[PDB]
Amino acid sequence: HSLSSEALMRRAVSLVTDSTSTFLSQTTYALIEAITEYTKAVYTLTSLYRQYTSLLGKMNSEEEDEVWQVIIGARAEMTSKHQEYLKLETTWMTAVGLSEMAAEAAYQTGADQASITARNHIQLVKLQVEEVHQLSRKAETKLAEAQIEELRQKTQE
Amino acid sequence: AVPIHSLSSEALMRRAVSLVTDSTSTFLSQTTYALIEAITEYTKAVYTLTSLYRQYTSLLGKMNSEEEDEVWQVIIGARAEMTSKHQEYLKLETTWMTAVGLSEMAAEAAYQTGADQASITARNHIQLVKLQVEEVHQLSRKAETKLAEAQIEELRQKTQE
Amino acid sequence: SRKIRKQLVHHKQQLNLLKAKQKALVEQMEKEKIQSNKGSSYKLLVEQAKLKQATSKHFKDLIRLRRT
Amino acid sequence: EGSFTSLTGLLEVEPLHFTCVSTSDGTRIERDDGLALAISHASHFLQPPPHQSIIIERMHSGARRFVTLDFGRPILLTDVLIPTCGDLASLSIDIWTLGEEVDGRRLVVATDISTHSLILHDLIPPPVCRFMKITVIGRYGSTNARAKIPLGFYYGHTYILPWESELKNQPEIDQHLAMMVALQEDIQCRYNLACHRLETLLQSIDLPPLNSANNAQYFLVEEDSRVFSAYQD
Amino acid sequence: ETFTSWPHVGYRWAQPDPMAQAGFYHQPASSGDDRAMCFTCSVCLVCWEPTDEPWSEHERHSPNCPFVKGEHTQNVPLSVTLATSPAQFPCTDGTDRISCFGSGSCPHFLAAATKRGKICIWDVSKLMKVHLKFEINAYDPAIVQQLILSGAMEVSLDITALSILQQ
Amino acid sequence: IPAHSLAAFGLFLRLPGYAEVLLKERKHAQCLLRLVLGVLPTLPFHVLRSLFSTTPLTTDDGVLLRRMALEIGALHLILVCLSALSHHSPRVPRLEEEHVTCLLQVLASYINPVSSQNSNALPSVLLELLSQSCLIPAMSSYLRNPLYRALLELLRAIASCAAMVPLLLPLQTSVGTLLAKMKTCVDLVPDIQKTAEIVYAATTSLR
Ligand SMILES: [Zn+2]
Repeated sequence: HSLSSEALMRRAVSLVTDSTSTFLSQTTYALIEAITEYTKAVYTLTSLYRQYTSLLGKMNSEEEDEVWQVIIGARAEMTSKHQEYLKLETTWMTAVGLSEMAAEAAYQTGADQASITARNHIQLVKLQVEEVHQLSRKAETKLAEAQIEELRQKTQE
Repeated sequence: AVPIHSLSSEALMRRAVSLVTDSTSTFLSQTTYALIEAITEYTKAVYTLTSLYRQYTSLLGKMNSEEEDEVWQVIIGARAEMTSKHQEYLKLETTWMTAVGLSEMAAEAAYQTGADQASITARNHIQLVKLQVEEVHQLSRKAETKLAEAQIEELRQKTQE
Repeated sequence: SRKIRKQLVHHKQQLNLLKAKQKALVEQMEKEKIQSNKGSSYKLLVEQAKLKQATSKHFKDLIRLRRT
Repeated sequence: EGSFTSLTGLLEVEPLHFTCVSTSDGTRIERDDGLALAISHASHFLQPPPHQSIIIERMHSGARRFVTLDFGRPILLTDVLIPTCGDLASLSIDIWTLGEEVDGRRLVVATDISTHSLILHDLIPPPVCRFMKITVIGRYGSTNARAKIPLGFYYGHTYILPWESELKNQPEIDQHLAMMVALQEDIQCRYNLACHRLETLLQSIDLPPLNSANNAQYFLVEEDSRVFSAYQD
Repeated sequence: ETFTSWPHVGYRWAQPDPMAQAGFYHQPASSGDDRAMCFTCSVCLVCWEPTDEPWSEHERHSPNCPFVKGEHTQNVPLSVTLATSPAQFPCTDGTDRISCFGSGSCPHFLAAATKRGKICIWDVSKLMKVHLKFEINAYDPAIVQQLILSGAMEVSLDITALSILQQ
Repeated sequence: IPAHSLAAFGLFLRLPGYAEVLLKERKHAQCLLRLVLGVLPTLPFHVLRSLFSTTPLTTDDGVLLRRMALEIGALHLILVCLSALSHHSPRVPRLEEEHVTCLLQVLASYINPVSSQNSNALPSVLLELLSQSCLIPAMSSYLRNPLYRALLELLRAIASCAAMVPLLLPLQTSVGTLLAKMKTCVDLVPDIQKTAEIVYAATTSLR
């Protein structure tokens, strides 16, 4: 069974089309997870800002200082979440390019089935990532609205 | 005596990228093999055609029309074999280009995840396979140059007779 | 003969390199097993299966090369 | 710098050389970077060994390590000094002459290594020993990163006197005194010739009109290094 | 009691009793393993050494242990059980009266003989346990020849004094 | 720098005419003297080798120097130095390699100065003392294995003087036959062959 050279590529490229699809799956999941965690944190800070707004003028200086310090610590938590967010989105972009050009390699080998499977996986991860991007952006917009209401009531009082 | 779990996302990166910097390295050297295999068999066909041109050229003027026709058909068949194998070779090298880029930007991913060791291993492997591929390339061009010299000397003696 | 030898060495060089991948695969099965992150284990079992197919195909090539 | 008065009277106690005989798991010791023959050997006996240190491979909260050191002979120990090691919790030091459980006795269990160096000056009465036992324990929450732990310099009397012998094959005092006197005379000739060459070296310095501003300007040349070496000798 | 399968009984400090005193038990992942876990904090340790002091190892690997801190835990010392040990009957039935008892040059064991010939010797130095439980047979050939030298045969024996002798 | 060469140098400079050949190289002699007061280890024997070579047995100076060497015991010192360097005990009735080579060269120059009435020019006291030293077992052990050329020079030197020929006989494989087989195994070549033939001729003449 002296294998030709074409069957070696047709079998070989399936390795990377499954492996960069594995990287694309783990980056996509972890990015979705980090987005969801950051979205939950943003919703929590949004709730804190609304509660702080609703409590304005009903607390003394010490309680205002305590709630402000909690908000500052939550801001630092957002900064760390945003840093891991940017690194995760960077690695997911790198994985997207990895699986795209890997499936291109599968196309040029004639092993089109592994290529199309990788392709469908790229579109699936792109839609899932963009979906949870939209959810994160909605949470950020709600946080901005809560902050604007907080500033308006603080200035009003 | 000595001592004998919500994993963060960065460990998941180091794990996920370690899955790929090795398997792209796998398919990297598998491309390096298949490409070398074509560069070897096509070189075998080229050297076969070079030898055919050497015996045909040395025997020029000593054969009849039928013998010249059979030798020329063998030469044509060897030309078609080397041409078709070279056409496969071009697509093999076209694929090893992509495998190189796959391992390079996989090592970029590994550097992006903190798994520097997988990145350096992948890159050093890219340079190693690049050296091996360029070596067999230079062997292929050497045999092509030898074939070109044999064709020009065949044409020269054929013109002389 | 030299070429066939080269790919024999290459398959031996990659089969242990995927055996280590199986080891890391089992490690990651264990690590995400304790924390019930439901959607993780599905894609991790897909990871296990894909690497199993890569493992089996390399063994079949390991056999077929020695045939030649 | 005020605390530097902790070690006094260091002239009367000679430096002692060190030999590494035992170490522990994940721990190592490194060096930080015929009358004439007997005189040279005796002079080399009275020399300070270069700086050496312990490097630990694996540190944890409570990293327990054990080392043994030998001087090669029962020698009086009179002064100790452990340099500051801010990454360790505590140490203990025990010494013996013949056996760990034969004549081993505890000397110090010091838990103040991280903040200040260990100083214990003018050991009274001066014990004699040849083997030394060290037990150290790492600080809690220790970062697992390599660091140096210098041993410091240890001083005592290698040659023992009859009354120092009676606490716990000694050559007679007269011949030992004679050969150290010979070493003193030889070092006197060497000191005179070396200092004399230093004098000729400093006399080999061309002196322009005195502008000490230029003298300070010379700080910011091979001459400085050679005068430094000559002064060192 | 958990340290029955301890492979390091011959060690100096890794003896079953001092490391049980520190509040640890043998729970090895495999037979012959020296793995042990604490009954209060459950810190796990392996690859023990003959120089490993129980209190020192427990304090170093678990300074937060209430046992290490001296704080009141649920520990039950053996002395409490010893001072409240319910009297063990010399026989399983618990009906035969005790004719005699005592000890000799080896009082680590306590012997109690009944009127029916059943004698139980306890290991009263250690935890209360049955060490020897037996019955004296009066038809012993040594006893038979001793009685023959005194002058169907009927022989009855009653123990009036007990003593345990050792070198 | 081994101490034995420096210690032997102090005795070596006692011989008249030692300083005359010592002062040929001023820098190394000054450095050696500086090391004495408080390449270098080769010189204490290299100067002696030069002095032995320059002073032949055909003149009274060479034989007087050799008998003073016997009288003061320099040969016993060099033999025990060779014994310590080669880990070989006497027949009781990388620096080390270069040291052994220089010592063998000194011995060769002492026996035959020209190699670098001559039979009775060396007294048989040297013969009986050299019958007790470590030269024969050490040379035998080294035969079974720069230095090789020095050893061949030592062989032609030890065979040149008649009074010194009898120590070539083993106390039962002859040295000439052993040298012939190792020479054939090795086959620099012409010198080895010529010295082997000379040694064989000397052994046959003695026998
Ligand atoms: Zn505990």
